[PDB]
Amino acid sequence: APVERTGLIRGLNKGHKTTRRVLKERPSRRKGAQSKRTQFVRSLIREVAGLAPYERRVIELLRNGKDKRARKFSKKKLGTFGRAKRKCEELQRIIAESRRAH
Amino acid sequence: AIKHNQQIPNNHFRKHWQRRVRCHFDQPGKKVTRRLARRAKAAALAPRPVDKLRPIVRCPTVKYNRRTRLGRGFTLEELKAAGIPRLLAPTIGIAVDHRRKNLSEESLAANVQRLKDYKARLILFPRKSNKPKKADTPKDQQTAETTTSLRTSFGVEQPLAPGFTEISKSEIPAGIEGGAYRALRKARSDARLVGVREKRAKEKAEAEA
Amino acid sequence: GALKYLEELSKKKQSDVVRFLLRVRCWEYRQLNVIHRASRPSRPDKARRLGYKAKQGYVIYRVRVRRGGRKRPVPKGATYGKPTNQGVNQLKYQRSLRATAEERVGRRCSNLRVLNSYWVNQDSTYKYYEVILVDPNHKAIRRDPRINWICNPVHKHRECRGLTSTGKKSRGLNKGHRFNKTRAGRRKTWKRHNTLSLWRYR
Amino acid sequence: QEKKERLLREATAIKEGKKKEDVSKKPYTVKYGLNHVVGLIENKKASLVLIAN
RNA sequence: AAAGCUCCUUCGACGAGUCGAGUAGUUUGGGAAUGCUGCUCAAAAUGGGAGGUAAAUUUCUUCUAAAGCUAAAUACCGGCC
RNA sequence: GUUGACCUCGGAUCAGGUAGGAGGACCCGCUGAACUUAAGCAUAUCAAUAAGCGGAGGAAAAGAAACCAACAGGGAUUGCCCUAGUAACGGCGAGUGAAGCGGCAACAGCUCAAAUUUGAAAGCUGGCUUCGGCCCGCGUUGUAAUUUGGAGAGGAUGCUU
Ligand SMILES: [Mg+2]
Ligand SMILES: [Mg+2]
Ligand SMILES: [Mg+2]
Ligand SMILES: [Mg+2]
Ligand SMILES: [Mg+2]
Ligand SMILES: [Mg+2]
Ligand SMILES: [Mg+2]
Ligand SMILES: [Mg+2]
Ligand SMILES: [Mg+2]
Ligand SMILES: [Mg+2]
Ligand SMILES: [Mg+2]
Ligand SMILES: [Mg+2]
Ligand SMILES: [Mg+2]
Ligand SMILES: [Mg+2]
Ligand SMILES: [Mg+2]
Ligand SMILES: [Mg+2]
Ligand SMILES: [Mg+2]
Ligand SMILES: [Mg+2]
Ligand SMILES: [Mg+2]
Ligand SMILES: [Mg+2]
Ligand SMILES: [Mg+2]
Ligand SMILES: [Mg+2]
Ligand SMILES: [Mg+2]
Ligand SMILES: [Mg+2]
Ligand SMILES: [Mg+2]
Ligand SMILES: [Mg+2]
Ligand SMILES: [Mg+2]
Ligand SMILES: [Mg+2]
Ligand SMILES: [Mg+2]
Ligand SMILES: [Mg+2]
Ligand SMILES: [Mg+2]
Repeated sequence: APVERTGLIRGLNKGHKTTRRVLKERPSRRKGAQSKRTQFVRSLIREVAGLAPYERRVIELLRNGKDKRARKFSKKKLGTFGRAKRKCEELQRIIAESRRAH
Repeated sequence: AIKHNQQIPNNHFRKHWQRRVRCHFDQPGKKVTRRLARRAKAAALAPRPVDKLRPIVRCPTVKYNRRTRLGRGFTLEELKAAGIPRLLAPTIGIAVDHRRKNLSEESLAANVQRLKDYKARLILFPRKSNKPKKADTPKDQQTAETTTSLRTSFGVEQPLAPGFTEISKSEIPAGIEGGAYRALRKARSDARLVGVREKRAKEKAEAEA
Repeated sequence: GALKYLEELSKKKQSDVVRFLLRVRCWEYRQLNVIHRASRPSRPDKARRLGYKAKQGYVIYRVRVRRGGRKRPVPKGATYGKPTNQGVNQLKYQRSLRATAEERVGRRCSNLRVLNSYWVNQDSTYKYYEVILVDPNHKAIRRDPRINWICNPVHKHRECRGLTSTGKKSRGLNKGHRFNKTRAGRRKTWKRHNTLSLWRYR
Repeated sequence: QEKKERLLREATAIKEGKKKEDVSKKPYTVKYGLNHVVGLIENKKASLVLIAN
């Protein structure tokens, strides 16, 4: 029972009165969840393969440098603002782990 | 070249329309073919009904929202409530749809009853005559009058709600305090100003702090 | 197993390990013929994902194409037409380079059937592909029901009829409001919208 | 060829009245196969790995 | 030997020079760009696509792409009747 | 050194097989005009059509959702009636122009990649055979069983098939 409908149309919460129910979650909706089997593989390959040239330019510019430039440059490569934000956040993690470890 | 008071014409007849004209002189000939195919199919399925069972479904748009009709198949939750295995359903004339869900409880309850009484009316012949099994018909009531359409015998009983109802006086309810017409105007303007009102209230809390 | 890691490694085509390995292979190629047999697939994980199996009757071929854009073939530059369609230089072909690679292989091996193809390498003037073929007359193929559907006489030369994976992309074979004019066949629907139907009792 | 003798040996016992795994013992062999080996080391069951060059 | 149903703490692998973006030509009723193709750049894990006006911030609905198969209702007098 | 394997590349009138041509009314793709209309004419229109080229069948193609929707929610594909000469496009000129819902015809659903059989490649082409099987080869850079999101795996539990 998420929300109760008012019972008259043309309103903030319009609808027809009915008894809504909660239903079991379908397996098709588990697409994006992380798995411990795929996190293990993706971590090992990153160690073997290394980084890419465009990441190496951002990661250097992200530390001791501008932050607006790190997002203007990231958007121009990846192509969209949403992906640029996530990539900058992810690269910020690796530098935090690197220097602060030892 | 218009000459008099005319309606401006728009006749899409500038391509080579004559190459694609589909006259229908085989309307009665085709009908005979279908009737020969139906009775041939009914002969192959000797004791079985021709059609398959369908559930009750409501139309999806605000217009046509009132009426109901037949659907494609029963949801996996409807079959479970009536105690029918998933794999056995398609093989005894029941149609199953695996991509439909039961958001409400009115639709779920209506279909379960519509499917439960069908199970009581079913006669199930054994796979081998000499060795019957527990779920088979015990051969005593195998002889009875049967139906074959299953679309007229199991169609929608009534698609629309009753036209009117008659109730005694002094049972008539009282309307909304403001009135019916003004209740709509207030509800309309409340949704228009939901954003303006919300930020003004919120910024006041931060302004005083 | 190991095939999962190969999927992850092949995703990073800009890393130093992969980039070196692509540069050396592309030189090994381009010294052989344009079309030639391959002993075994060079991308075992990618081929496996598309239906390849390691049993008799399955073969792999590879081919390269010129990697450009179509130039209208006319005597000199004259077209003898209205100005709206007298351009010669910036026109484009309506089928992918992947499709042309599959089609030339089909003429070379006229007794086999094409299953799929995938990208292997590319250059400044070439793009390389590997094509999976199946023998429809082998006994080991007709015995297995997961693949013997291809032996039917309706799957003949489906390379140039537009029935492989890349053929379905070049056509608008998808559902939705976006693929309206080509959902069931572009030319079929144009006939439907342009026919004039008359019944007996008008 | 060795597998044939063991399989025939099992048939005589199962007809005689002795069930399987009563005439044979647990085998100890070297493992092989890329996918098979990769799984073994992920579970820390392997003790030594040899790789071709 | 093999198969079906009812319950659960926990697990639950899912397709890459692809999706997407910029630019060029063609095409569509598709209009700050509907589909297709060439070149340059090139992804992610509750992620990703779509929600018919370009953009940022915050919510919501709905499906699961980049591998494959399959009868009937439909077209046609060219071939044999 | 001798000798025996492995990988890649070849010879043969080697053993056994397979493709071309015709037809092309209907069907799946590529390529691609101008006459004509606008009372001239260049974007537009004729037209995503004629000619040219490649590939199939008795039907072909399509198809079990990265869909439609905004509802009290519909539920693979194809065709007919309606939506509709409508939303929209257009020297906004001449002209062009779909889709969802709704009634009916016909109805049917499925297997692969990504998991170690690991207490036993359990799988297959070919040759010989008295018909019971044997021999070489393919294959561990993965052939059967098991799983396909509707789930499923691993555990519980008593009946049934
Ligand atoms: Mg081989
Ligand atoms: Mg070219
Ligand atoms: Mg010309
Ligand atoms: Mg033009
Ligand atoms: Mg013109
Ligand atoms: Mg598809
Ligand atoms: Mg009239
Ligand atoms: Mg997928
Ligand atoms: Mg693309
Ligand atoms: Mg063109
Ligand atoms: Mg465009
Ligand atoms: Mg098909
Ligand atoms: Mg010979
Ligand atoms: Mg020969
Ligand atoms: Mg021919
Ligand atoms: Mg004319
Ligand atoms: Mg004129
Ligand atoms: Mg004139
Ligand atoms: Mg003139
Ligand atoms: Mg045009
Ligand atoms: Mg023609
Ligand atoms: Mg037919
Ligand atoms: Mg077909
Ligand atoms: Mg599915
Ligand atoms: Mg829905
Ligand atoms: Mg439908
Ligand atoms: Mg236009
Ligand atoms: Mg037109
Ligand atoms: Mg309909
Ligand atoms: Mg044999
Ligand atoms: Mg099972």
